[PDB]
Amino acid sequence: MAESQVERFTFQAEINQLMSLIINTFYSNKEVFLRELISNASDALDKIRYQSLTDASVLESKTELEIKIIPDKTAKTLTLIDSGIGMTKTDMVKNLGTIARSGTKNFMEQLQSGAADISMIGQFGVGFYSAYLVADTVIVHSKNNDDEQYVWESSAGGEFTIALDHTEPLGRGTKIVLHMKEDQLDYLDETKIKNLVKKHSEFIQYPISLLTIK
Ligand SMILES: [Mg+2]
Repeated sequence: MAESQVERFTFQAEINQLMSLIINTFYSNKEVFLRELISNASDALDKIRYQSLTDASVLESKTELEIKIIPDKTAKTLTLIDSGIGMTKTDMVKNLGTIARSGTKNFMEQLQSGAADISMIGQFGVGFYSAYLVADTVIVHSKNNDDEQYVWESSAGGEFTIALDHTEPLGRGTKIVLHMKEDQLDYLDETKIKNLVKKHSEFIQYPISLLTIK
């Protein structure tokens, strides 16, 4: 019998409102979700790479600096794995929903008015939540050199959980798994996702591997 300690957290009020707005509103073009996944991976890779310039030992946990993208139609998931800096448990708590972001209120105001559209979400410091444009549930597995591997999960509804993760060790970095909404499954089509990755990785300075499940 397996045992797991799970901790529940509540999203900061405006983040919760943003998630509701992202989930319960129609958006014609949701491609920004992929831009934001890749950008977060690139930022995490930069962070560990620059740390390695001043402390080479930080790469011992995983020498490669790369991104892997895995569309899986049977599972109805899109997965993106980076070997960036990773998040400790408290990093997840602080960065993935409990702490207010300066731009959340202003973004929602500009969405409501028409001053901004959904593609601009990254400019407002809340890009991560774009995953909920296309996914019902988001699962974030992460391993930072300073902590054990943890998994964050949320289907929105105002809460998320974090638990120790005993699934496939990452060595270092982050694996984000999007459980795709029925009406967004086209994003798992081989040519569609290949093109989207090309389009949204033009200036990315790390190798990307894109799988297709036969
Ligand atoms: Mg980001």
